Amino acid sequence: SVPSQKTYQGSYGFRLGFLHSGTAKSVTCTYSPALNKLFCQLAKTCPVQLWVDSTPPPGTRVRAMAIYKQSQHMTEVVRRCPHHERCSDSDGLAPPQHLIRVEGNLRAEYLDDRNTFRHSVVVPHEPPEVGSDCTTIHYNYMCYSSCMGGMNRRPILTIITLEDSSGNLLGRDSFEVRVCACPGRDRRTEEENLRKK
Ligand SMILES: [Zn+2]
Repeated sequence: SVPSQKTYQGSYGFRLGFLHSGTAKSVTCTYSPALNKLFCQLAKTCPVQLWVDSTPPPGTRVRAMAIYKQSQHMTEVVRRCPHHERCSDSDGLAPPQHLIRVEGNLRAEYLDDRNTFRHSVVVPHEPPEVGSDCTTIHYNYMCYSSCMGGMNRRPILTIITLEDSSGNLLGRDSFEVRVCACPGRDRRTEEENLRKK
């Protein structure tokens, strides 16, 4: 009833990486290592790097799923709010209820789990291109953390799982996400709150 969030590099040394985008007021996506928390604007590109020590087999996939971070909300499916699920902003592939989309990957598949009702988006894992040391998935988050009737100010985590062709676990990593109007200011504020604490 609750997806695991335990970090697990597995046999391939799987882990995420994030760009260093800074905290200017204009920044649209920024990652705080101190908080393990991505701050992003609504529906903007969030680059998430996938790092491995060795190449996983053909047919490996990479799944993203959101859960509520607070234990008392963890059994509730994270979904878009009653406004955004009805705003007809379909990309033609993502169901309108799904918070997390993958940008620019026609092989993305969106799952409504028939048992847990949780949403996820999964893409094939690809080896890095020539001259690159990792691959990158571009995610979009389609509601604000503050959306009433949806996340409703509750923090979420994104869990990224590396899976084999059957969906079995090969690796797992995760990060908190805040979807907000001013990620740069919010990252600065939360890092300051962490330093003061
Ligand atoms: Zn919303």
